[PDB]
Amino acid sequence: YGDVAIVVYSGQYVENGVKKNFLPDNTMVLGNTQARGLRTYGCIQDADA
Amino acid sequence: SMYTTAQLLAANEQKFKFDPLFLRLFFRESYPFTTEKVYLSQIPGLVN
Repeated sequence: YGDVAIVVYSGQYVENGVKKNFLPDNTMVLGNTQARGLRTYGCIQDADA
Repeated sequence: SMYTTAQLLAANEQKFKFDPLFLRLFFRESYPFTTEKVYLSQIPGLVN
């Protein structure tokens, strides 16, 4: 759309008995495709490891 | 003891339209079974 890519996301995560939606009813996110996001993993707290 | 004449020119056969699309498109595999009953099974795939 001009110089802005458009993507439609309809995801489903199921909790309790029924499945829900990721995004709210009708929202829109203005963001960059080169954004920086960090995947951080903590320390395990069990004896065996 | 009749003297009149007759002639047959054309004799059509009218037929009704019939085309199996639901059976042709979807039901493609046939499995004849020699037993008394058939088991069909499903398993859910939802996770908390």
